[PDB]
Amino acid sequence: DRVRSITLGNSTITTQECANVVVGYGVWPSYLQDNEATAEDQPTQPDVATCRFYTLDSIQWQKESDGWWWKFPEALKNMGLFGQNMEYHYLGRSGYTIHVQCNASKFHQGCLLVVCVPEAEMGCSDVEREVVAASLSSEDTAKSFSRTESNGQHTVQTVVYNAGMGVGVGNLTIFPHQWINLRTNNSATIVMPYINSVPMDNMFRHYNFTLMIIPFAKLEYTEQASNYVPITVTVAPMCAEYNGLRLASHQ
Amino acid sequence: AVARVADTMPTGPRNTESVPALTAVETGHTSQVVPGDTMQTRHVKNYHSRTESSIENFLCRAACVYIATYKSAGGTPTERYASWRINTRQMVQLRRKFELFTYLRFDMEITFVITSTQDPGTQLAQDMPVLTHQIMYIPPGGPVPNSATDFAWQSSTNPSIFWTEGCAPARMSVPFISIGNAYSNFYDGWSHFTQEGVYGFNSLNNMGHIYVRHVNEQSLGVSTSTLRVYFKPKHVRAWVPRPPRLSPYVKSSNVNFKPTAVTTERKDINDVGT
Amino acid sequence: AVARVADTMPTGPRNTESVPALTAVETGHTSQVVPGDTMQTRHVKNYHSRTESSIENFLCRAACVYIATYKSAGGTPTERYASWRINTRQMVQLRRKFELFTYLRFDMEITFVITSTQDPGTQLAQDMPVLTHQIMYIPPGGPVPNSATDFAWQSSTNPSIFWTEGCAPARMSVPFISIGNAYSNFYDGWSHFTQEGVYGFNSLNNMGHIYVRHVNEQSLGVSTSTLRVYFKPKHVRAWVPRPPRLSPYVKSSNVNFKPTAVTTERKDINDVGT
Amino acid sequence: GAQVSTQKTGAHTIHYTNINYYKDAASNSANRQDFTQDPSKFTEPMKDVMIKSLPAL
Amino acid sequence: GAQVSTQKTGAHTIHYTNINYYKDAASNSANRQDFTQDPSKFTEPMKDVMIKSLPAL
Amino acid sequence: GAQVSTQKTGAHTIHYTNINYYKDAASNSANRQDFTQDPSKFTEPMKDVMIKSLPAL
Amino acid sequence: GLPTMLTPGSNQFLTSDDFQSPSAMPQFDVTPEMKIPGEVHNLMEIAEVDSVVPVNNTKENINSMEAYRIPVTGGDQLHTQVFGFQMQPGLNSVFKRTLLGEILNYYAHWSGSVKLTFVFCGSAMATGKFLLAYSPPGASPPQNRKQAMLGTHVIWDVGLQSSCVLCIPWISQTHYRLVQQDEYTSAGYVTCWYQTGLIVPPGAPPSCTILCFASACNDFSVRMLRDTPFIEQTQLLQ
Amino acid sequence: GLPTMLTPGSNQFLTSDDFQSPSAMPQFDVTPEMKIPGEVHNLMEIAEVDSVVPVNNTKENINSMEAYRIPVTGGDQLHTQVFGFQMQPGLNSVFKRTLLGEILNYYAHWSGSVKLTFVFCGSAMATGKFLLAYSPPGASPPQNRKQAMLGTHVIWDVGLQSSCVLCIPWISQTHYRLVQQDEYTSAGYVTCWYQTGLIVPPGAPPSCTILCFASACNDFSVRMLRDTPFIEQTQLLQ
Amino acid sequence: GLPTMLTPGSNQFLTSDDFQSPSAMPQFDVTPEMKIPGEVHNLMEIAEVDSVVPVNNTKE
Ligand SMILES: CCCCCCCCCCCCC/C=C/[C@H](O)[C@H](N)CO
Ligand SMILES: CCCCCCCCCCCCC/C=C/[C@H](O)[C@H](N)CO
Repeated sequence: DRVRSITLGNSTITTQECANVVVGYGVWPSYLQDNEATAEDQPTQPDVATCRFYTLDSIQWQKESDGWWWKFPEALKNMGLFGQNMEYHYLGRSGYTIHVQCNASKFHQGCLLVVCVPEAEMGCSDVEREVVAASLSSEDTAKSFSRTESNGQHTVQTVVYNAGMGVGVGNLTIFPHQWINLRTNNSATIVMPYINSVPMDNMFRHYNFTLMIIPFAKLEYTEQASNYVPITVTVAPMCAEYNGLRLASHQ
Repeated sequence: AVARVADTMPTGPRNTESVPALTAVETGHTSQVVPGDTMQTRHVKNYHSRTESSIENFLCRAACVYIATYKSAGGTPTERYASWRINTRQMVQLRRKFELFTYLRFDMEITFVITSTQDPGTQLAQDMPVLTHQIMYIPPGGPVPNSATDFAWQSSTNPSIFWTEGCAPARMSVPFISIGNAYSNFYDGWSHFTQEGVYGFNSLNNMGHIYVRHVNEQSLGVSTSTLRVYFKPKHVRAWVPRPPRLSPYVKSSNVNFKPTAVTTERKDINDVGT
Repeated sequence: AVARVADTMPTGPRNTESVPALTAVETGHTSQVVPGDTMQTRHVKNYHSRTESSIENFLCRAACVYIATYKSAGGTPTERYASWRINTRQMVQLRRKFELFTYLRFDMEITFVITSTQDPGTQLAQDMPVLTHQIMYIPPGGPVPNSATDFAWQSSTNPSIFWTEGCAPARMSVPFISIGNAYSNFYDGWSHFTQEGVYGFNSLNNMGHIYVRHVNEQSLGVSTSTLRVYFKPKHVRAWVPRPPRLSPYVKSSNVNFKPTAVTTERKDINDVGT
Repeated sequence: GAQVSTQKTGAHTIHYTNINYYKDAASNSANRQDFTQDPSKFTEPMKDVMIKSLPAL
Repeated sequence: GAQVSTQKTGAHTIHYTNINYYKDAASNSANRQDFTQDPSKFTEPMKDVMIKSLPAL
Repeated sequence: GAQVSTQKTGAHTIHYTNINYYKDAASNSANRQDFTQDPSKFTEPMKDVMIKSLPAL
Repeated sequence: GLPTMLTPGSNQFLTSDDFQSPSAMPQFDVTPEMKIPGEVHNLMEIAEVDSVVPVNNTKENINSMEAYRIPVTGGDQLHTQVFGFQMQPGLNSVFKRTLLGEILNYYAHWSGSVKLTFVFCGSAMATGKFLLAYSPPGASPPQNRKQAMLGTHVIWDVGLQSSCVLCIPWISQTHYRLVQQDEYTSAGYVTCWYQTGLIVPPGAPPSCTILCFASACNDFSVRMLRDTPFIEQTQLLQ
Repeated sequence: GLPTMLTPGSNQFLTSDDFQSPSAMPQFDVTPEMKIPGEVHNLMEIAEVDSVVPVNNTKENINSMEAYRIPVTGGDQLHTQVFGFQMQPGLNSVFKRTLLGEILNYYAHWSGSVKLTFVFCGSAMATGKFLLAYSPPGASPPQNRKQAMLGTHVIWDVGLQSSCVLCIPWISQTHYRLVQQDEYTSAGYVTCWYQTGLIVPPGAPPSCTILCFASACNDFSVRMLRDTPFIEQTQLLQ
Repeated sequence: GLPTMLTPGSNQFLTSDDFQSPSAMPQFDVTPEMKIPGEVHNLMEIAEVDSVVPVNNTKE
């Protein structure tokens, strides 16, 4: 069916033209068991105050646009009380729910690829050098891809067909993905569990997964139609818990 | 049997409302359409299997990971032994096979292939006994030997193997020796909590070093030797498969690249020839 | 017991209408006449057997299939390694034994006999360690090494065997690796559907290559080596037996010949002497 | 100690013997005959089970 | 694992032991003691069974 | 003679075989799987058993 | 002691043997396995995933995003082909760099049936019908829709369901085909032709875009591992 | 570990051993066996097949079809032999290149009884009778039909059934004979003489043709494999 | 005798193997074990003992 509703915390999300819900690699986000845990102290578990939908900034799908990416959970640094527990606790563990919505018309056309890339290590633009943190993820805005080659000395290689990683951009469909076809679809929701090699990790020096939105089939329309087609991203943490409470840093 | 492939059940003509070919990729779903939905097929008993395509049969083949040379000369004591910070990034044929998966957990056999020669110049040997090599593994933080004939070559706790030339290659087994629960091939993050330092997997690689030397002075001439290390991962579990790499590697500590074309060119979009 | 031969049952005189000697070859039939039909025989218990004449006892003997030489010199990097597109047509003694049958399906053991020597000239070695050889099998389509000390000698997926000189010869087993269901020794047909291209069995031979090299530089002199490959087919089933060949072979990819006489001459048709 | 297992043969004396000599589990031979698979996690990673013959949307 | 089979001796302690060490059927030794035969396919490839004592035509 | 013992594996065909070939007890392999301990002789070498929750003095 | 005899093949290093070896660090305590999601048990679970096929790889389109897109247009139509390529999933400019063809280059032999899924990424008011044909390699490639209708073909009506799976059967005389193919183990051609054509209302974009996907069925198999001819190096990476 | 002791014969390469070896490509999946007709289980199923014997191999007849044909003629007759050759099925100019003698040259010893079948390829109105004799090697070869009637002989009446099998018995003092024979293991001679002669009606061809066949019985055996001295080479074939 | 095959890793000296070896002096009579107090079974019985920490290690 095409109508869904996802209620988390004090916030709901209603859609009327939905494809389905892709759920990670099969499993649902849950809490850390006693069989796998290694932190000795008691973990905190804020149910409603942390696990709720946060709406990020809006971008503009232009006719010459090529792609964007957000790195998580760094994109929700100043989003409510989820970002306040990250500063006070040394450890964190959470799953997510990534709702991406872009409605245009019956007369517009286009396509998007919404992947969630775990451990998306990204390559620099000047080889024999290294990126900096200010070039990987902005504070709330989207870092975009470039159609041509990136010339910078400390930026990500933001070419689009190599996906910023050195791999084929068509082969990104292994990861949990949907497609926003403006002919059939309106929104794309992806539920990602906690994917890491360690049971918990500090969510300041480790981007857990990267959300990429890439238009494979570009946007065209007619001059009678609208000329502003925005994309909005709404991400909710799910089953979040923390350890290691100390002073806030930073700040 | 195990683990065979599915058979094609026989099919006749049809006129149905249940069309299986028409689907929707927008849900992020790969279709389960077998050939019996779009054409008439016959009952064949497919006896093929996928034993050669499992994870354990794909990775349990030894590959070279380093090539190290060392002398037996006098002077320049850095050439009298070789060093290796343990990596799986220096030789590309095993680096690309590992980097189809994000995480990996396995045991390993490590085979050392040492092959020597006689160095040229005046005052050659003309009668030499066999050579013997000591291949010491230093876990992270141990005493590093500054040269050959050092106190750190005693190795009361470091595992060392002694090997005379002419016999079978040396081989031992190593368990899953990581700190975490999987060898992270990719690490999207930093080393310091202030988002500064070393971006990438090079901060997670803390496995130790490998040192190899001649335990014999000789006293007449020089003989170089070439240690080649071979890695065979066994008892392998793997998680989160990645796309295979497209651009060629540049560095042994980075995923840095230069942007390459997606495929090789062809003449036309409809180029069924020739 | 198994698999013995038939005994001759005893026979007396006879005067019958049932003549077994008179037959008709026009039906394409080889007669079943034992000696007891044309003469008086005695009861002997024949204890002979045909164990030495089976298919498995006839073909399970190793035969040489190639002789390849390679150097350890400087310059001309094609001589620093050897190549072989895998055939059973280059050495005649195994080619003729296979070509008594049209089809063949078997497993195999492959033994490598490497024998070196010292090349002449000035600046000889006078003290050399043992040599070690890498014998890489490349399945059809893989990366071909352009020379020794190449990236393709890593062999993370190609099976390679390393062998020091002085030990037993290297030996491994290989299953029935064909695409079809039998190694076709003969192929009366073409490669393209327009009846053009390569007529014969050379289009069906897609088994890969074999590359052999020295893994050691030496650094003083040259030492040539001679790889001899040996093939022993085991677990053999064979179909459609052919007449043995008469004219000598010319090419390794053809059944082309020059017309030879059917036998050797003799003096007269009635030449019972001497 | 004699763990008699079956060899690898193609479907149209097939048993072998194996002893563990060393005291460590990492010393063993490779687990070359574990042929499980579950491709539904990447082919069908949905919340609702999708039928082929029924329409998707 | 101990497949005790008989040796080769001529008709006028004859048993041997054999273990399969490796996990592949192509790794085994040769099947040197399979002595079946059926020469009727080439000697008598007829549609009708021909008797020796009865005349052919 | 076949002393079948268990290998070393981590808790989330694990047995090995061992024969003693020589006639001396010093010829054997190492006793690497004897994991007893008694740390009370150095941690609590007291005449009176001390309770944690009860005060010492 | 016991009298043995060393067979040929002793003291050699075969890279793909299954032998036991003494452990370097004995009685080592390994960290416990945690349930990481996404476990790969077989490589055919990756090749069974659809991935976008660069069928428009005519330079200059391989250094852009236009390699993955198929142009379709308006008037009149149907004396033109949509696309066309050989069926060679391991050795082709089209789809050897896809997810199916990357794992195929690690092996020498392949078998089974290949799926091709086609998404129509035009507007929601655009109609259309196409013919998706596959031809066995016995004869010449087709040049029009009269020669392409005789092979295995489906007809795709673009509507509320915007995808159609053309499932290429496994028709050959051998049980396996080579990955690096030749004139012997050729598989044929895959063509696409206009059935009726695009009819758009006024105010709609006249031209659209089709995307191509490729994956394996449940009877796909690979055999005979080898190294890929895809990545190279000259010296050791520092 | 276990104390062993290496016997003589270690680290050698015997070409005809039966040893196990580690597989190069493990867990390989082999194509299933299909029922191909004509399976050879034993090499004696090929040597039991009749094949035409070049008994007329007097040069110049070996570079033509005339080696396989035996001339018989009209008047008067019977003071002439039809043919004659030694019994040496592995080493003879006559029948070492036949189907029986080609497999015999792969072995050193042979035993058993040999068949000789004779087809009369004259006209259907021609009569005739022949004497097909075989002689043990104790004495001189026969020179006429009075010396050739004492050995093993059959009399062949040419009629509606146009073949006769002269079955040479196995008479020797040893259980086996050499293939490359000598004066010790000689087997004797095979001769053919006119019993009555050819009588043809007027209007018929006066001369005819006999063909000779040779195969093995069901008590034939070979032993001691060796290489054939039949094919040679100088260098590797390119 | 018995046909064997030497695997890789033969005639090497791994310092941490567990192999049997023939005794140099056979049938040796060892002195009996007396109950010496303070037996160490594990190295963690030593690390579980408190010891004074030089936290004021500023030279001088
Ligand atoms: C002289 C005795 C030498 C003993 C040999 C042991 C040294 C090797 C130990 C490290 C090997 C463990 C496997 C390492 C794999 C890579 O580090 C991971 N893929 C990266 O995390
Ligand atoms: C360095 C490791 C070398 C591994 C050795 C394996 C290479 C040999 C594989 C091919 C041998 C299979 C048997 C081939 C037989 C002939 O090709 C057929 N009679 C012709 O169809």
